[PDB]
Amino acid sequence: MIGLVGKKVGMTRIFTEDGVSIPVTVIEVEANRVTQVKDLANDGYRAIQVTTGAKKANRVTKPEAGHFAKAGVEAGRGLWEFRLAEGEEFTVGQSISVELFADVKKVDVTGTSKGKGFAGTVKRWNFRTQDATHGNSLSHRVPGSIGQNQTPGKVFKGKKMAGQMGNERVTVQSLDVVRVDAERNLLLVKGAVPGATGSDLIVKPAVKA
Amino acid sequence: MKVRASVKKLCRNCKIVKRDGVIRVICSAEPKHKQRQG
Amino acid sequence: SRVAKAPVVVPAGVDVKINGQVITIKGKNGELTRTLNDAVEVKHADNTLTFGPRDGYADGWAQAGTARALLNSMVIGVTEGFTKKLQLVGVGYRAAVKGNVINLSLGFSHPVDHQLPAGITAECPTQTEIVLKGADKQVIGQVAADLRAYRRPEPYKGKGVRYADEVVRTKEAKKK
Amino acid sequence: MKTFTAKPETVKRDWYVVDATGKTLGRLATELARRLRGKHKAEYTPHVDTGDYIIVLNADKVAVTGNKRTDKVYYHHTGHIGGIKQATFEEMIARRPERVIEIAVKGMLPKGPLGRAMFRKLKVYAGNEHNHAAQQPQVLDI
RNA sequence: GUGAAGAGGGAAACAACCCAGACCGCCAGCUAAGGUCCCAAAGUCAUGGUUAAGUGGGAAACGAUGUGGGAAGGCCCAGAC
RNA sequence: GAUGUCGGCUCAUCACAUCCUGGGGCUGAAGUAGGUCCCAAGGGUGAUGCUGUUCGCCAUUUAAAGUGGUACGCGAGCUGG
RNA sequence: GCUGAAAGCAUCUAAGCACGAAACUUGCCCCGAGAUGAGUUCUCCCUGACCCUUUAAGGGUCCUGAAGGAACGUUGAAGAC
Repeated sequence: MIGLVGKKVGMTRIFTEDGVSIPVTVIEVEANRVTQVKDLANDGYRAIQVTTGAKKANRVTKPEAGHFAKAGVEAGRGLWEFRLAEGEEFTVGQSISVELFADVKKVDVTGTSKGKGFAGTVKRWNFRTQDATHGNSLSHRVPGSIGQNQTPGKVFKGKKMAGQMGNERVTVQSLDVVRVDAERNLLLVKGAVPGATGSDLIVKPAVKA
Repeated sequence: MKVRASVKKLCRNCKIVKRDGVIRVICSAEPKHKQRQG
Repeated sequence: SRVAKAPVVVPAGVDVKINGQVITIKGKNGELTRTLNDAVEVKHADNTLTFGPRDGYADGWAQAGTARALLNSMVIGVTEGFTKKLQLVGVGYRAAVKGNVINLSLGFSHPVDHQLPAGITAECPTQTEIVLKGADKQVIGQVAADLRAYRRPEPYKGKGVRYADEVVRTKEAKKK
Repeated sequence: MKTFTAKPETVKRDWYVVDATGKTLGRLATELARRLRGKHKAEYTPHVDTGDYIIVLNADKVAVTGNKRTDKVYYHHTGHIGGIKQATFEEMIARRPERVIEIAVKGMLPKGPLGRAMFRKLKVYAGNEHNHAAQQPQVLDI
């Protein structure tokens, strides 16, 4: 079933009457406007393309402006597609807002995790460090061996090594929906979601449930 | 089931059958007479 | 081969359709049909059918015998059908038919419900008997086997679903 | 005098459409390969592609003898150490029916850039509808 | 006997195995061992059989109503299995 | 005219003759728990006292604490008992 | 296991039809059209003259310079560059 695009506002807590503190992520879900509808006849698959937010009129290019003008919607900060289930049907220019999640109870949140930059093996793959003392010679956080010997004679593909960590697409599944707040355009989910404050999140009803 | 290189009729109620390229002995009187060759 | 030598007698009220390989039988019990092997002659004659091999088909006699047996079972199918009887042995074991579904209480923590296929009907005279009726011999045998598989007769008291005409052959543990 | 050599800029190639339903896989792939390479032309030259374009229809109806429909296995390795993957002939026909014909013919074609250029002229389809009516392919019986 | 101190062709590759001993040139022909569906030159050759495991294309004692050929015995229309 | 050795550490990867979990046949299988064989390599598969030890013996765990190959895997990665 | 002959019977198998495991293919997550087999969809931009010969997917001059991009600057929960 289709999802929505919001932004990570931050984290807080919700106190319940029986004395439980729920950590929540606050997701601001403004209305998403349908910009294009794909169908089997023309595109080969069924999907809707949406936009949300706002963009500076002098910062939106002529091709994007023309694409928005065909749908008759104001420019947003991006475009996202959601695949369409069999029963679902939408029309170009229609607004979809946060009460879509009114009775969902579990969501799948996708965002871009924070970038850690170039990371060593100890941090990136939880490699164990070698001895801090007892003779160790300049080899305290180094990876150790990386292969066997003549018989393979190479390093195997997929070897765990140091490199870029984070700053990639991550999904967290089956988060409790704590509060759907229609007139505030707020979605409150329980737990942490990928990304930094102010980043874009895609929220979808949980597929595993 | 006995899995053996040499399967044989252990009594008179035992029957040698070939099921999908496997010589098997199915007895109708004693369950511990079941054999497959392999 | 030789089983195939004996023709199958068509009684009155049952008629035969032959389309080369696919043959259909009609009767008071319903529609039975199958496609025979590519290596068997079937020929309707005076109230009988006869079976024989083609040419250039090795082991056409074995297929002829198989086809003869299947057709003979079809004939007894559309007339008076076939019946299978099951017995439930063991304390608390019970059965009941609700239309197309048999409900079995076989000592599990969950109910057991079996969905009968198209041409099979069931009825329980008592709560520990099951009687199946149908035209297809293979299908009724398959249904009886499926019912038996839920709780196979165990060899120490004979408890479980079993065919009415079945010998269980229990045993003792060590002594006493 | 020197023997004739085909000139790549003056070779004339025709379009043929073959129907694969019921044909034995290898015995069809052999004829396909020899006509893709050009060995049927008297102008055959080993270093220039003088073959024809072939359209193959009904790739999922190709036939194998014996027990190969469930016993012929297609191996390939992904490049990772886990690596080795396999699919039977039935599984390949169910997933990508075109590739059984494609890899049979590719195995029967010469190796190197010319062999790949030759393979480029084979067009395999699962149905019996192709998109190359503008090329006016002639019917070929194999 | 060959290699060593011998190239060429075959055995996928493969001193020492099979065929065969390179004076030089030829965009001529016949053969050897090995081959003749495609990679890859030449039989999708002809006739008669066998095999159904991809046997062919790795492995023994031993095991089995897997089939094809002999060769001879029983039991049987007074009725055999 | 040099292919660094046992053990530890770090990092592994494959085989299956399977230690655990999964499926099944037989049992001298009532149940619980076992014995034995067949299928199965997806994942998992201890911390210590002693000793340079691998191993082993002990002490406590664990669903289990598998067997092997990889220059007795790994010193242009560490140690150097 | 069902039905079932070869082999009047038996037989899960030869024809035919059911079940059946963490293994296999999917289902879940991520990369992914340099998939040279380089795919698809939507939107935006540019519709002026002349000259030469070697004649053609030819060159050269004048006018023109779009949509976009880059560069520079202020920077970032992006980053070795």
